[PDB]
Amino acid sequence: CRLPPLPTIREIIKLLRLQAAKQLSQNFLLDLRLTDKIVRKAGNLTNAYVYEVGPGPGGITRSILNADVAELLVVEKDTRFIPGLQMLSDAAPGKLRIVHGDVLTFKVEKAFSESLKRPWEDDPPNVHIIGNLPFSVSTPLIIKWLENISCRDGPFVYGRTQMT
Amino acid sequence: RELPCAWKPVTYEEAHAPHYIAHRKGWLSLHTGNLDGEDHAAERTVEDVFLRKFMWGTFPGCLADQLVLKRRGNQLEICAVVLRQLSPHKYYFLVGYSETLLSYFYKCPVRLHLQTVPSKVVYKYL
Amino acid sequence: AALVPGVTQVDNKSGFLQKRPHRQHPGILKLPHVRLPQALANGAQLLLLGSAGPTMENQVQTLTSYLWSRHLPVEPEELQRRARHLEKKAVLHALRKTTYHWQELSYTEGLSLVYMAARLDGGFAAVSRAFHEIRARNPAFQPQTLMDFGSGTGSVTWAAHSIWGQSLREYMCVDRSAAMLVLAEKLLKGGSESGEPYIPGVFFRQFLPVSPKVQFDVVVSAFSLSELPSKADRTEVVQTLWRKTGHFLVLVENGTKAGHSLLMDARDLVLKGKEKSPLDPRPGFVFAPCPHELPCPQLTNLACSFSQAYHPIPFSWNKKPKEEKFSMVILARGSPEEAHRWPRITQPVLKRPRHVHCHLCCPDGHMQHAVLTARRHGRDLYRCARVSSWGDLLPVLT
RNA sequence: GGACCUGGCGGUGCUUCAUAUCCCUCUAGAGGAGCCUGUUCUGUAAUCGAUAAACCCCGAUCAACCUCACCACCUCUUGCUCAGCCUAUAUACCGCCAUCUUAACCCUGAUGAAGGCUACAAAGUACGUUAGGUCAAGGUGUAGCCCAUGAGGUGGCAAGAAAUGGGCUACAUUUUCUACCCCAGAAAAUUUAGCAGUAAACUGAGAGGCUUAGUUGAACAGGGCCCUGAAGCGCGUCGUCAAGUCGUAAAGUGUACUGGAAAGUGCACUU
Ligand SMILES: C[S@@+](CC[C@H](N)C(=O)[O-])C[C@H]1O[C@@H](n2cnc3c(N)ncnc32)[C@H](O)[C@@H]1O
Ligand code: SF4
Ligand SMILES: [Mg+2]
Ligand SMILES: [Mg+2]
Ligand SMILES: [Mg+2]
Ligand SMILES: [Mg+2]
Ligand SMILES: [Mg+2]
Ligand SMILES: [Mg+2]
Repeated sequence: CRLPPLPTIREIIKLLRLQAAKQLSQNFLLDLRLTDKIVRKAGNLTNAYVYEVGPGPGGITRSILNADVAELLVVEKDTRFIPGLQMLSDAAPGKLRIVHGDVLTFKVEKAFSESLKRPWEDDPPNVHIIGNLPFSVSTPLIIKWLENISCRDGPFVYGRTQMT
Repeated sequence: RELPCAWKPVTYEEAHAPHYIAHRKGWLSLHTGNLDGEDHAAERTVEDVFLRKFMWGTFPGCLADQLVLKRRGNQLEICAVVLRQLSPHKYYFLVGYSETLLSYFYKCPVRLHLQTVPSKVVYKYL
Repeated sequence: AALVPGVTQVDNKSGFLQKRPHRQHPGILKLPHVRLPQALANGAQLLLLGSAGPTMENQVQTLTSYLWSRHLPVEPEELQRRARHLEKKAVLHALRKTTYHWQELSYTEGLSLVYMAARLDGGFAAVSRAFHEIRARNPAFQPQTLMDFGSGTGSVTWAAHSIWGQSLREYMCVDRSAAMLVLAEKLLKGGSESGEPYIPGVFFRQFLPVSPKVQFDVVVSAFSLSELPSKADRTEVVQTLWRKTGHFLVLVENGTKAGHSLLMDARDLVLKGKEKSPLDPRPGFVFAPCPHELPCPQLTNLACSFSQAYHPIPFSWNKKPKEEKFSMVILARGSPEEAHRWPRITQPVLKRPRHVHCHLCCPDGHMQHAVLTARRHGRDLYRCARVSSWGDLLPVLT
């Protein structure tokens, strides 16, 4: 599976129109090797449905697609990265489903089919969440999702979905 | 050696470059052929070539420097500069031999003017 | 000796002789005069608008002559061998006289502009002829991926676009010179620092990727290996490129003894596989211009080059059409398609009354100087030779 | 473990000016018409290809029923003369052009690595290279075919179309013709130079498109750079999974809390 090369920081500065390197207000993991490590630690993703948050440049996206996922739902807030993610989707047809919106309000409960819903007491329902978000957004997100587990709703309508 | 590691006595005639021929050096051969109106320049050139080859093969390792070939009327003077390594008897033999061969080969009174030197007169080192 | 009088006959497959004239015989690979895309020429002139005076003509001429007459770097063993003889017969001065002083060219901004102005059109023509070889002989090939080692101004990228733009989707351009990368980007963007690229999917890198996992459909190196400072660097680069080559490896150099020697070294290196257990086990053969894999019969004292006529970019000094003389070798993965491989005409064909001179590199590994005439060889083969030209294939069998 | 030293970045940017070539400005001319050439497409079995080899007998010239070249059919044979071809090769040499390369001494630091300047002066002095072009004002060889790469005969071949590149002619009223050599009468967009006796216009002499001698004689003449020159300041002194057959170019120190933590806030300190 041949995919486009990862964008270097030069192309990223050009893409965000900053024209310099000290004005990003953001840190990117542009090391496909550490992202390989993270996706390995997420478990066995073969034919899994991955809800990936905070896609960004797409190191995590490339790592996950390298694993034989079935559907990879991407939720990006910025529109300057949608072009790169569309190129990624075209390079790997049928696997990358990109969406625009906030992860704090996006409704994952309708995203995937209802044939994946396992019971709560059974094994985790083959649906995974992977996320490299800004730390200013991951804490409210985990509080919200902890409430969802307490109520057995939201991303956990499919069962005991695992998060990384 | 090594690639960036890279980055002989000579007499007067050898030292000075061709663009000094009328500035510092002279002309070895002197004749009227190349003057304006005169003829047979090519014949004189061919004669000069033969003289130089013959002399360099008849005095091997003796000529310290290049010949000077002068021509006045039908006379043909070879002024050569030789070393003091060969015996004078052999020099006299070769002078007589060369004079007679060149006189009968060019149908003119050729004459030869050895000047011996102790060793090559080195001008500089290049 | 692939032309025995009265024995060798034209190779009639697909019913060639019956359905189509001789001027279109399948070995005709000659390309019409090459014109650069208008976008490329306009970008070049726009980028050179800053300074295109009488100095630039002299600079272009000097750079062109320097590159054409440049030799391969002198290996240290060669210095030792020559120094031994010079001592046997001061020695350093004699070496300085009798050895070529090979220098690295540092392509800063000014030299990048001069190199563009001096070589863009020539490189485009040479690479276009090399690519037309593949296109003509394998029209089914639809590459999706191209890499260009030493992509100076993007001439390979533009030629590959002009030929396979309906399928190519990624152009990796490797060039350690930041000024040259900047110039290539400006050229792709219409000669303006800000704009929209004409070719989509071009990626620029300053370091050569070294990984056999990532493998390209076409890997090109045009006038790039002559800039490497040593045979060890050339060997490692060629090994890396062959490892990353998926279908075709196109090497192009100047049509000189130095370029031909460099290319034949690369050809031997690729053909004599040394890797014990490579990731890609497919063997390699010579798709063009060689009809064999045996040693070149012209590496002894001559060279082997091919000419492509082209129209230079209009400038204050470019008025008449020019000719680009280049050496090439295309190495393809797999095995030869069939056993009917045809002689290559490696020199201008001389047409004279009722006979034709062709210098052929035969499949058996030998050169043959053939004087083809109708009565001796056959009317059809004589007409095929009459219409053929330099760098074409002669369809002869048995 | 402590102290110190050399450094090296084949480095990175900027600053000011000398900044001439090169710019930019500025000045003066160079697109239409008719033919001839370059490229492309289309078309033919084929060449709208050439005249030490036609024609013409103003210049030039197109196809000429010249002749060579191409295409389709044939013929000749020991013949021209131990025949005949300009067919190749300078990718044979020579020649002619062109390309590229071409140490010692003396002091200082306690006699350590190490260092050595002040002018109203404080240790410093001494040829090769090339698958190059040229077989027309030139040679020395080598190869080819010899029922044909030789000699003839019968027909055909004589292209079409565009866009652009180039060349030759005439292109006027500040002109043209006569007399005169200047007071008469009749007619009707890129590019090339600039920089002065230059551009432009007009005459003569030569060797037989090239070399020399003259006459008349302009317009513009301001700003800034690339690049060496002259110096100055600063900066700067990469990462990762198993090493590359890896990727790439006001500020601080503590402590406490931190659930909108790519670090923030609170309290106390330092320069
Ligand atoms: C001058 S370009 C040759 C012309 C160019 N290929 C074209 O198509 O016109 C060759 C470039 O290769 C670069 N180069 C040399 N070694 C390299 C390497 N090992 N990796 C990447 N680039 C290299 C040099 O900097 C040089 O600029
Ligand atoms: S085509 Fe023949 S002469 Fe040319 S490089 Fe190949 S083997 Fe050598
Ligand atoms: Mg001829
Ligand atoms: Mg004709
Ligand atoms: Mg003839
Ligand atoms: Mg030659
Ligand atoms: Mg807080
Ligand atoms: Mg604090």
